[PDB]
Amino acid sequence: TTTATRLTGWGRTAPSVANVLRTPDAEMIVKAVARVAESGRGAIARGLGRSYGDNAQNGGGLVIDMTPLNTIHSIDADTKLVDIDAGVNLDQLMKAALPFGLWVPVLPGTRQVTVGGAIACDIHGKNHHSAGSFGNHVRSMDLLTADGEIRHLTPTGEDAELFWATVGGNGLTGIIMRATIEMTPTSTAYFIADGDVTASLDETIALHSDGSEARYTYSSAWFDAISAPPKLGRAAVSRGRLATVEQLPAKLRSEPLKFDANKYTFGPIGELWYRKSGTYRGKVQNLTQFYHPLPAGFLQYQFVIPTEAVDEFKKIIGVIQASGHYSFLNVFKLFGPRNQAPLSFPIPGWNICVDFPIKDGLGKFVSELDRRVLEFGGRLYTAKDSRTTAETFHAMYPRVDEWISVRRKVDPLRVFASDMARRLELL
Ligand SMILES: Cc1cc2nc3c(=O)[nH]c(=O)nc-3n(C[C@H](O)[C@H](O)[C@H](O)COP(=O)(O)OP(=O)(O)OC[C@H]3O[C@@H](n4cnc5c(N)ncnc54)[C@H](O)[C@@H]3O)c2cc1C
Repeated sequence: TTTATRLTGWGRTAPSVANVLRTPDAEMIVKAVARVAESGRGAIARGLGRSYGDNAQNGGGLVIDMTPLNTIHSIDADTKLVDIDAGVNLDQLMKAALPFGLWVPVLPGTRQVTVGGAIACDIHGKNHHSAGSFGNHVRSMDLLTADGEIRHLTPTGEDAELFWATVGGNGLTGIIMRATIEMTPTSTAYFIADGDVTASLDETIALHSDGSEARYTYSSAWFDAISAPPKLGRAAVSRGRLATVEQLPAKLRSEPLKFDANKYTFGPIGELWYRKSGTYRGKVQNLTQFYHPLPAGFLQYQFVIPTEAVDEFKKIIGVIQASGHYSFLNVFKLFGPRNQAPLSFPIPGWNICVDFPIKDGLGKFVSELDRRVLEFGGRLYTAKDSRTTAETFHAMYPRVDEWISVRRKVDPLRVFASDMARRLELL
């Protein structure tokens, strides 16, 4: 039934060997949990393995691969509801949903993530400030718990506490077998985008707190983290909203829902070029153009700093560029309101993802960053993390004790466990 397998997160680091059950048979899954529950080092569900960290592996224990469980059960355009197996991925879901005029309500940077993964990490996207994160759009889920019973959870009424502990719970309340998502109605597969380019960090912040952000449903930015000030924190901002059919050019209006370095570069002329090409209004783009503006030895690092703490945010960015650690691929966004999940990552404030080449001193440098992020009231994302301490984590997520208490009810015997749970002491 199982197979000894060497697993790593997307970051290809911190490997552990587990026994991996891969089956499309939901009853065999129920029975494997029932088995582990009788006996140990517990079990954890795994999706497409896109989380960079250690949350979907379980050294010396059981790992259940959920991807073969990928049935879309129904889609209903009138209710906007979608009933799907947890192994369904968001790209699969997106293609199936389109002909109904339905848009996946939250999309992350890659569509190769399972619904179970999207819920357990409570994922966010370019529309977080207008739409929240993934958990906000789940109307029901079926959770396989430690007792081998399947519980039907909904965001309100009874069992809401377990529901909201599961969202962002990193698989640690049990296995999401199935869920109902409420989709976003759309009449097209396209975006209308405005683009803006700023010349400094001070400007980037300025553009994000002037009010204009309320005019867009989607917003994010490419961020210079390498240049010394003033150029530090300059950005290319891409903001927009889903087009309606009347906004499409003629050629595209018959099929509105279908998805299908020189010598000048670092000089004044390319400064003008980049500025010009990054500044546009009412441009219609497909998903790949708008949302997908696109390995081994890198360290992903993502944090959010509370909105008010803006001077502290500027401080952290300053620390980053003068560190001698250079990140070229940086994504910035202002998050909106948070949800009620205790371990949910997003909070209203300044969010950034960076990507550091693995190098001498980087490990000790990120620990120091951790300290700064913590002190500044912010947190890091478990999906992007493999090396922070339990002490740092628990301070970053003050409702962790609230969460752990919920987990102890539903898993007294510690049937569900992962590398991350042990490292972060969520066990
Ligand atoms: C290139 C890239 C870009 C990304 N961009 C973003 C982004 O913009 N925003 C964002 O929020 N994230 C982003 N991520 C992270 C990704 O969205 C999350 O890590 C997501 O959880 C990955 O889903 P997965 O199916 O691969 O799950 P895995 O990585 O396999 O698992 C992640 C967690 O979900 C749990 N889980 C999986 N299935 C189940 C289940 N059926 N029941 C219970 N628990 C389950 C696992 O136990 C594990 O704890 C990105 C990742 C990559 C590689």
